[PDB]
Amino acid sequence: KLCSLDNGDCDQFCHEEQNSVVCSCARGYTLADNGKACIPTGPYPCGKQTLERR
Amino acid sequence: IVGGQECKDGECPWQALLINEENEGFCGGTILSEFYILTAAHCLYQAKRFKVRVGDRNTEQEEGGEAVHEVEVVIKHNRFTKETYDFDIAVLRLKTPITFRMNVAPACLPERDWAESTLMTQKTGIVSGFGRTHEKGEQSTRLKMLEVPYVDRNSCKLSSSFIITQNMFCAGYDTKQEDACQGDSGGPHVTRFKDTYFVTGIVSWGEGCARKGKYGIYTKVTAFLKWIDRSMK
Ligand SMILES: C[N+](C)(C)CCCN1C(=O)[C@@H]2[C@H](C1=O)[C@H](c1cc(-c3ccc(Cl)s3)on1)N1CCC[C@@H]21
Ligand SMILES: [Ca+2]
Ligand code: NA
Repeated sequence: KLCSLDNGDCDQFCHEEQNSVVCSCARGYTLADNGKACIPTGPYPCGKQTLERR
Repeated sequence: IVGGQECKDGECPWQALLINEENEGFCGGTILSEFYILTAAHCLYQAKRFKVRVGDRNTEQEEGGEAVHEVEVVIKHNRFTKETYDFDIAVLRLKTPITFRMNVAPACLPERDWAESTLMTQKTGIVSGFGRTHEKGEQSTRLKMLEVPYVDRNSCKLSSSFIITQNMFCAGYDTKQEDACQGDSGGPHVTRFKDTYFVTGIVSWGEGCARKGKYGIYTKVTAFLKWIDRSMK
């Protein structure tokens, strides 16, 4: 599996290992249990437009 | 910003504005965290003293969500060179923390290798600011954004009267009349990846604005990701 196809299915960072991809996330996010998605830990995570009025 | 469009509500929340001795914007910045702003080192020489405004979209309207923050520490790159604008990067630590809210949120710092393989290889990034709306024009009272294509380094160098170092990259258009401009410098160049925006550049310089055969020149943030992390402690 490769980061060059669909970013290894990672929401954010993808890195290749020998025979796999590993996903990771920016500060303020936690990698989901599925190992792919990045879940914000707060209401103003980095890099997200502020579109939901709180 | 020449061309482009006004930033819609909530769409440019990482934009900061450096304001000189009179509450007037002269450069942009990017919010990195509650305490840190990213800007260009050259902006530090454009005003004796300055403060940082966040949350602003219209400089002639006190909307209510804006805040001004004083600067506690200036961290300039120790290799910044005024003649070439090489190493054109600085971080500001604020005296008081930003409260994230509508129109006020940080942009993400990417991991370097992934930024190089995945962000810098995108077709476009986005640049934003309150700068001039044409080369010899006035600053915009409204925050603008603009999608700018990445421009290959070879074409970048040939086009330029000035050296393009490996701490710089080109973005924008050959002849299409859209670019950043004076007053945008220091502000964000971000690249979208699955609805998350990552810092990829700092608006640095150009020869005029939106000139035929010239591009916008940006500080290459991937070269400085380790430097930024150290500067933020
Ligand atoms: C760094 N060096 C190699 C010496 C080139 C400096 C060019 N310089 C100048 O000579 C200044 C300033 C500006 O960059 C400004 C300017 C241009 C821009 C940008 C255009 C595209 C950008 Cl991306 S930033 O931001 N400020 N220009 C418009 C009015 C004056 C002139
Ligand atoms: Ca305002
Ligand atoms: Na051009």
